Amino acid sequence: NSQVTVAVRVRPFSKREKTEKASQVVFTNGEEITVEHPDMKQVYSFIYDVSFWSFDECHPGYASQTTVYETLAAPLLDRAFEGYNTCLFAYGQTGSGKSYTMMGLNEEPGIIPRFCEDLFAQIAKKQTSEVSYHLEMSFFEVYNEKIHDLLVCKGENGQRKQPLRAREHPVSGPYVEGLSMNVVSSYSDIQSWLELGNKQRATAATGMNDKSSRSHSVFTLVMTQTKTEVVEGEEHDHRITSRINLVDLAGSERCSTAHSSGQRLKEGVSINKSLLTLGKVISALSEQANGKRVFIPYRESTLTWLLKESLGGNSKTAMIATVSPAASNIEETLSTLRYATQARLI
Amino acid sequence: MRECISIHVGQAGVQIGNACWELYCLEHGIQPDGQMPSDKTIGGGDDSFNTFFSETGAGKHVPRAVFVDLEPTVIDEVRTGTYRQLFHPEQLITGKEDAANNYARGHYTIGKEIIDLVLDRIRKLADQCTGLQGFLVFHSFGGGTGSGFTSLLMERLSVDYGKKSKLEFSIYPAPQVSTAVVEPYNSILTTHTTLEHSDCAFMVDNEAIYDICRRNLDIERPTYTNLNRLISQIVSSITASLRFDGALNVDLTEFQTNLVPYPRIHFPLATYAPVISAEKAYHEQLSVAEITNACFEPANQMVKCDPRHGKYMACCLLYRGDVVPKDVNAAIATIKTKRSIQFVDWCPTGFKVGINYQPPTVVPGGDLAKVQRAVCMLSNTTAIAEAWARLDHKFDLMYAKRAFVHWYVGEGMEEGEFSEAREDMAALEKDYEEVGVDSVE
Amino acid sequence: MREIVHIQAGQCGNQIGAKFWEVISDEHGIDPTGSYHGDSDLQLERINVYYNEATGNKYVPRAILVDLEPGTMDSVRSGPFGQIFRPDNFVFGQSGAGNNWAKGHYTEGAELVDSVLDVVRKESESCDCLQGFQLTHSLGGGTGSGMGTLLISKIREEYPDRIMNTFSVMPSPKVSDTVVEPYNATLSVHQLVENTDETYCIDNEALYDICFRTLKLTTPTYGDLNHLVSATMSGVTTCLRFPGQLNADLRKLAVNMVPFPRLHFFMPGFAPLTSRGSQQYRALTVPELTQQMFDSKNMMAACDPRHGRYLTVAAIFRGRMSMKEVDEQMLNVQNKNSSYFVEWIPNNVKTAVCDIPPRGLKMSATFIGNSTAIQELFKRISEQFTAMFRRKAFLHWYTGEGMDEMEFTEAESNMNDLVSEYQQYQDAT
Ligand SMILES: CC(=O)O[C@H]1C(=O)[C@@]2(C)[C@H]([C@H](OC(=O)c3ccccc3)[C@]3(O)C[C@H](OC(=O)[C@H](O)[C@@H](NC(=O)c4ccccc4)c4ccccc4)C(C)=C1C3(C)C)[C@]1(OC(C)=O)CO[C@@H]1C[C@@H]2O
Ligand SMILES: Nc1nc2c(ncn2[C@@H]2O[C@H](COP(=O)(O)OP(=O)(O)OP(=O)(O)O)[C@@H](O)[C@H]2O)c(=O)[nH]1
Ligand SMILES: Nc1ncnc2c1ncn2[C@@H]1O[C@H](COP(=O)(O)OP(=O)(O)NP(=O)(O)O)[C@@H](O)[C@H]1O
Ligand SMILES: Nc1nc2c(ncn2[C@@H]2O[C@H](COP(=O)(O)OP(=O)(O)O)[C@@H](O)[C@H]2O)c(=O)[nH]1
Ligand SMILES: [Mg+2]
Repeated sequence: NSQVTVAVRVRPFSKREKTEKASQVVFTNGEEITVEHPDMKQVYSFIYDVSFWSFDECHPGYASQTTVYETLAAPLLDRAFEGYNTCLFAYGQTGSGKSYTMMGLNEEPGIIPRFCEDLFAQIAKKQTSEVSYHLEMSFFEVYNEKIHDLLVCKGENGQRKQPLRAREHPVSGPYVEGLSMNVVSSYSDIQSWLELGNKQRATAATGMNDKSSRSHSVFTLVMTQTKTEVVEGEEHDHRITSRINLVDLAGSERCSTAHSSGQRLKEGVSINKSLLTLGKVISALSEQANGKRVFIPYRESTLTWLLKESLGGNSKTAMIATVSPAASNIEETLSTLRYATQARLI
Repeated sequence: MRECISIHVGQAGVQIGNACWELYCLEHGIQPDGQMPSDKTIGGGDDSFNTFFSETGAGKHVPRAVFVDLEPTVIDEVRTGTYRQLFHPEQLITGKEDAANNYARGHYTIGKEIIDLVLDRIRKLADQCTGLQGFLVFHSFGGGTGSGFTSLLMERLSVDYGKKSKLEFSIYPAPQVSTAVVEPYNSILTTHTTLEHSDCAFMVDNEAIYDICRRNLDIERPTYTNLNRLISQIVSSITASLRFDGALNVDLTEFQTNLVPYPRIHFPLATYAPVISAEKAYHEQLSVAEITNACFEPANQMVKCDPRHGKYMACCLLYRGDVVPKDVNAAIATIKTKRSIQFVDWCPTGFKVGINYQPPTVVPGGDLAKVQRAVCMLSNTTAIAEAWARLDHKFDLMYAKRAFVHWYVGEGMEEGEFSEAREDMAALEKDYEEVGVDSVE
Repeated sequence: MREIVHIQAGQCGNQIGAKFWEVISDEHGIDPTGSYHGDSDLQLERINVYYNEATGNKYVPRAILVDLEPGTMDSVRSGPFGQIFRPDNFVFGQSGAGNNWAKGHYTEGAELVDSVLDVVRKESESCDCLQGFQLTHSLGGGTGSGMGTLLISKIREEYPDRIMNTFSVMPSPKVSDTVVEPYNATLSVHQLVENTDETYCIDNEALYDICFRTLKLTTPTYGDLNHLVSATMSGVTTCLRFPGQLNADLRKLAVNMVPFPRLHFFMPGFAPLTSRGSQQYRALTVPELTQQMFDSKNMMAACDPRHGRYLTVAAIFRGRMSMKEVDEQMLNVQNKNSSYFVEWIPNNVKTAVCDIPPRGLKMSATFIGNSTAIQELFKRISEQFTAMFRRKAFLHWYTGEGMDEMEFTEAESNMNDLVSEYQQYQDAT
């Protein structure tokens, strides 16, 4: 009953690497993405529900930010007004195109802006006084299986990361106890709040990059829809709520190669264990789509537990994998593609 | 001089190591305290050969071997036993905790904190050598140390020493018998790392040796000692051409040129035919024509694979004792006449031979008989491709459900290290199908 | 030097431990004064796992006794092997729990956990390495259930990369001994499903049946029942403190027996039990133990595996024995009884052998099993729970100590969400 949609995007060569003469490794024949290197006798193929070829502007299948939205994220706002919940995952590795496909640039905007603007500018054509709309917004992170609010200011003292608790409400579903939920009227408010949040998000320096994310960041939008129908009296007799989760995940971080010790290793293991649970849950939702009695392991990791009511039932789930085409990044791209395959193995 | 360093990794490697050193001391005349009475008997003679032991001025003979475990239990029996005054007391134990059947704890987490100390003694051992040949690595697949620690060590030794023979003696997993639920993972992940770095990997299975100890020797309650004592003779046959004299010597650098066509297809087998009790030692001629035929029958392989489901690529034959070469040529002619024993079209020769004059030695307290002649056979077949599939098929099931993966991720691994290791073994299945194809031109 | 820290909470845990030390000291040779009076040398080589040195070659164990009332503590000290306990480790208080989980988890246990963590920290930093912990307690009261679970929650935060075993004594199906077993057990499963790595479910009706129709005892008192649990405890930790041809620590079994992180509730067992008259009519061999260890009349879980399937099993043997026998028999079990085993695990058996057996026998064995049949224990509690929770019967004694109804439904669902994780692996297709 629930439909998972995996989409995979390839970035184009950097300016730093178009001059350094990196060797292209990922190709496509339109449908399937193939990975080849001259050294190997073997070439691996990957067929996905959607491939967004962004390598060469002169392609007959180029995928700009106006296409990755219209093909993937736009059918998720079309479903939120029906009164059902949505999830959108962003997986990759540092240098893949995750923060460019999600948020974007000053004049080349990703999914969050093209989604929020298409939300607020799509209810202002059906905002009567009979039907109304209220939007609230939360933004938290999972770091070592511990929830943290990012929109709360620190002070002048020691550790100011206050851990919160995930409880299970009997009727609605799981929720965090003590999370700042803020009300929003425009896109600019979301922009200010997110800009305030991504400076508190956990980041450490590793061999891959100066600033690698070490936490699963979760951005929520709760939408209420109050309708007034005549039941012979006063009319307030309707409200259906819809939840929109957009989540930026962390990378796998092979701890074999990066000789990690201490908190990084710790962090690494945590992220590796969450990605293992998430993958399993995503692959247990696909079996239901075909049809089979199956059990979803939601209470194995906190992220899959907070989003139980946005992953199963009448809910739509999207997943954008990002991969680099360079030969220096070939064990990371392969791991990304192998992780995306098990999601959709229909 | 002709020198070899032995490394015993984990419980299996170390226990097999014990067996091997009890056999090495008796052939040469070394008492367990490291002394030789021949020093008094005849002056100026080499019996405790410098290939396996280093000498002092006090007339001691200290073995060129290193034992490593991660738990102190198995190596604390060598310090508190008969052979305590023989080994250099730097027997590496990383006590703290072992790998507990996890490849990851033997590779990175607990596998580190001890490898540098292992390679330091391996440098001190090689610097004492006046030109060494290679390394003998005894470990088992399936255990967390035998797989992980070995795969890490093999990769460092590939940088430090480089163009040296790295021969492995490993206990491969049985298809039915097993002592763990994670032998498939710990095998497929060891192969991915110990295939670009090994030079030859001799395999033995416990189930194959149980059936021998039952059928051939009439033992229906065998233990690991009666199992290690054959593994001792197989290593002694390989290592005899460096220690003892003979007509056709066969050094260690010859195997990898004889039995390894391609750099990924280097997984030969082993068998030791005259496995006889004292009661059936009589009623038997024990000639080359009987033994060599006994090395080619499935009921006397030390690995549980039917070679009639495949084709032999190469076969070394290392004879010990009173053996004339003509009796080998006639035997190989007979083996080539038969249609069951089938070879590739790209190897008509397919036979390397070595002969050494020194017969085996009978251990006191053994189930093996005294013999005037003994034979080994180190073969390369495609039938091994029917075992690597089984270990893969098991891997295909659990990893479908992602079982016993949390335990690996929890000690510094990825989900993609399994897919990358499982995809490398699906290529090694296609190569063994390529080599068996009829050639054309 | 692997080291175990042994906490013991409540009457059940304290009596079982008092019998367990009587058992281990016999295994190493220590007397009630703390002095070694043994015969062999292997008794002292690895004695660190359970004891610490003292002045005059005396050995003091790592016991952390806990109780909310002093009555059970006084009995251990005024007993046979009570002078082998550091008096600063009898951490207790007044104002008992009242068979109430709240009093032992929020009111009268929170004011004492900070004094148990002192002895934990002092007995753990005085240890070169540490394989983990192990607790003995009961999911039928408030002290063992409440003040035990909290200690686990507070040890995982401190020592997360170490083992937390728990030799728990679960409720019984037919006849109860407390009227608030369902609540006090569900609210502990809620804290033993997220914070532990090995949980060994023991039930007392199974031990009565063992004492009755396997041992032929007509007056089985609790000392005889703990004599059985002390045997299993001894068996899990035999290959750390003695040598063998195939060794198995705690983590080795946890890595074999736990496919998914939540299903770590096992059903233990011990062989041989021979009833003093059939001692001279039985053979001391491997198959005679393997047939007794897989029979449902010898397990301590009160759950028939024939109503379920094995996911993994373990066999810790003790004695000079052949490995071929073990491998062959454990293959025959899977071959003959494939319906009682899972298909997506090819080999469900883990084997271990130790060379030094229990002082009076030539061979001993110990059995651990992960079966779906464990759901029968939980599926019953949730049937009792919801029968008493629909009417809010005994709840004001829980809300009056600082709890909410939302903390009950939470515990009600997880357990159910655990049964579905077991019933997923029950039928063949
Ligand atoms: C002639 C002979 O073999 O005597 C046996 C004996 O006859 C039987 C009945 C013993 C006897 O067991 C019991 O009587 C008993 C009763 C209730 C609950 C548990 C045991 C025995 O008492 C028990 C005792 O076992 C031991 O001594 C072990 O060391 C045992 N520890 C203790 O008993 C012990 C308890 C408190 C203080 C000091 C030692 C042990 C078992 C497992 C792991 C570690 C230790 C033994 C061999 C016997 C007797 C004495 C008759 C058996 O017990 C065990 C665990 O081995 C029951 O079946 C076995 C073997 C025999 O059949
Ligand atoms: N022939 C033989 N096989 C053994 C022996 N000991 C263990 N094995 C086999 O080796 C495998 C288990 O490996 P171990 O050697 O116990 O593992 P390890 O390397 O110590 O690793 P961990 O204990 O997991 O850290 C099983 O297949 C055992 O049957 C032995 O003495 N002889
Ligand atoms: N389709 C595309 N077209 C043009 N440039 C692209 C495209 N996709 C990605 N890029 C480039 O990719 C860059 C992303 O680099 P960067 O800002 O470091 O991401 P990142 O932070 O390393 N990934 P992450 O840390 O996981 O959020 C941007 O500067 C873009 O110029
Ligand atoms: N096996 C065993 N069980 C016991 C013993 N004493 C109490 N119990 C069990 O423990 C449960 C009661 O728990 P209790 O020990 O009173 O909890 P506490 O008061 O908080 O410590 C009952 O189900 C009893 O069967 C004992 O000595 N041995
Ligand atoms: Mg070991």
